[PDB]
Amino acid sequence: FLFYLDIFGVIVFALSGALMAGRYQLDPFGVVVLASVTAVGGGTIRDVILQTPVFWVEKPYYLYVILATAILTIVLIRQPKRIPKRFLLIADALGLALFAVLGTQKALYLGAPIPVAVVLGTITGIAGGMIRDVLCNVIPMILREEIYALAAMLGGSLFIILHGLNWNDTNAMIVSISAALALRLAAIYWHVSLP
Amino acid sequence: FLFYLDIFGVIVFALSGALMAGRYQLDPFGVVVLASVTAVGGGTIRDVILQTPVFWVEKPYYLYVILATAILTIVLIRQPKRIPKRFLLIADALGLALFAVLGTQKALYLGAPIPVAVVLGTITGIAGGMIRDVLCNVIPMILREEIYALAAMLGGSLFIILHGLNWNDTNAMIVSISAALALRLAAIYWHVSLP
Amino acid sequence: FLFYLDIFGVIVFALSGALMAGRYQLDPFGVVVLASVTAVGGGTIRDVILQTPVFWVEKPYYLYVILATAILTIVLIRQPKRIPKRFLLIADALGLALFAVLGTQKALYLGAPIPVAVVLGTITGIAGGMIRDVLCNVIPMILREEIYALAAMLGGSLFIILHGLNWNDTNAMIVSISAALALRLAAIYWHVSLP
Repeated sequence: FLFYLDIFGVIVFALSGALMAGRYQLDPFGVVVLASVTAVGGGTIRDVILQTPVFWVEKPYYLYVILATAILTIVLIRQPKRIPKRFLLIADALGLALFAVLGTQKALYLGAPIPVAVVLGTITGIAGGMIRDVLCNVIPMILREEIYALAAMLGGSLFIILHGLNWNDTNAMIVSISAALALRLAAIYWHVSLP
Repeated sequence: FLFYLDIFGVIVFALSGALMAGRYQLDPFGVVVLASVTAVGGGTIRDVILQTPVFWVEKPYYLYVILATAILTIVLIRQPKRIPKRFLLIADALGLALFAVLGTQKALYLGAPIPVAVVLGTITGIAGGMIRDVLCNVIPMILREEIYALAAMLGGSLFIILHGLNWNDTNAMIVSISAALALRLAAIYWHVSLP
Repeated sequence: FLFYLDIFGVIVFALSGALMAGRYQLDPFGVVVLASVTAVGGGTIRDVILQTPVFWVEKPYYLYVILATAILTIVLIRQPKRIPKRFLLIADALGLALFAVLGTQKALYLGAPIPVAVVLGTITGIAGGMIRDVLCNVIPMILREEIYALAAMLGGSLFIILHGLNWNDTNAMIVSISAALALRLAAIYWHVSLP
């Protein structure tokens, strides 16, 4: 289960970085770099702060997952410059809800306290997109009007509450990922903003 | 003593990040993120390079300190968009002088050599503001005309000299923080620049 | 041999950062900061991810090497604002080819797998320039039309192939650095781009 959620979150963040590079008409190598930065960005910061081995260093198959996602994005998509902005936000939304819960879960079971685990979950979910946006000189997600970081904090905090209610990790994460994803997708499809 | 200087430097850097978010009319969650990035930014890089536990991971009360400073900045201040720029510089100035000395002191007593300890002190003082400025697409402090990094290098180097003269840490840091703060505040109140 | 290649790559990356600061007419302290960020940027990320001591923390003479390169750039060059852009690219090109091979070699002999070692080599070669470019609000190298990251991936991958063919490290790195440097210099002197 966890094995499949990590790969899916990595493919998803690599897809958002690969699409972002397609807007700039970059060559395939620039696409792989921008896709790799978004895929591992939040995870590397999370593992380093936790003093634990980095996930793609400990398991090199993540790198082949990123390269495969970037290469498929290059060949399967004709004109990436005219790609709609909704597909980029939906991509960043999936990895945001996933890694916000997985990051909190991984930190909690590594000994991190409750508030530290939630913070490390939000870092895993938003840091990869923040580095991607500053490299392309684009306004980061947290500075836009739509709800963003609230969805990340919601996923990690809901996992802690369900974990405290003695739910198993599988049911606690599924509800936490769905609640974080529903709030972010609603803020994208309906442009919901907070004052 | 050290316990109170760390909290004050964290409140101060969190205040500068919270005020910066107020200029962009961000929601409370975007304010907490930008305040947290500035508060822990330099400290996290310092502890990671030192291969020591991160301060807010080892002591979660720093996170509650950041959240309390960010929330108070949201409710106690009416219109943050029209806030004067002097209060932002004074905020960044306090955390700059504090963490430049505390970072050097923490590194030196963890086994870091003299030049490494001073470099780690300047990193602790300026890195948090650098990440805050690039996220908001604002020119970083080091690229502006007023004296900035010199005040950081001055605080850490003065601590080493006073420590070599067999001053206790309390008196060595108080003079080092004041000398670094006086130079930066003078460069803000009188716009002093270096050719 | 390795001792001389590390110093040369550090001097070279510190030179590119010092020249970049000269365009903005920064004071000497802002020059040292920007030169230090470019010199250690890729190396610090490489060592941190590898859970190994940072090179300039373990050996403080790198810091004196950076400060000496930055100071010499300040005094030996009259007008740095009118410095040609070719000298900046050639500077970043030398450190790119060097650290892409040295980073892969250092990671491989520290236990990192083949794909992890190559990724860590490319990170060591491009991360320092990426941080330098975003601080100055300049378009990063990977977003430009000329060949860049391909030269970094080429140096690290060629080292692995020659290492697999039972070449000693000295001959494997010399060919790997030259092949990566020739591709990048050709893309600078002739403005070669990839579609």
